Amino acid sequence: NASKTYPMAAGALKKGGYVCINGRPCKVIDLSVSKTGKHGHAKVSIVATDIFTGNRLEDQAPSTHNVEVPFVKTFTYSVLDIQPNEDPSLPSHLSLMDDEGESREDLDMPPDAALATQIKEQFDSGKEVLVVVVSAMGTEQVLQTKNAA
Repeated sequence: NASKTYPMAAGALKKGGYVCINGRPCKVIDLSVSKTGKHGHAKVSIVATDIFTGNRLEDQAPSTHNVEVPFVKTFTYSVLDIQPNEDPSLPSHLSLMDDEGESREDLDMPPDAALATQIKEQFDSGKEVLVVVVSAMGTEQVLQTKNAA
């Protein structure tokens, strides 16, 4: 077993939900449904945003057709250090801590510009920075940031 999606009827999709298009894990941002066919058979039109790249994707499928929905995991870390890459122009390294006392250094900063500035600014200010790491389809990225009280 290495399977990272599950089956769902296209007609069961809602704005806000996850879907694979082009083998990419997406959140549905627009949903359109045609009336019927000749046998109650309707066509579903999906516009979804890639959760990692931010890219617009489009997909149509019959309502009875079973799309794949990605399993999405979410883990929250505290940031211990930010270290610049050896190559100044590449994304910075992150040193992170989970709630069990284990660090990990294997994750970098996100491709999101505005998100990577926000993390650097917050850390620099002396607040405890909490990054949210979302995983799906083998890819792991930082997608959110907040602080503790």
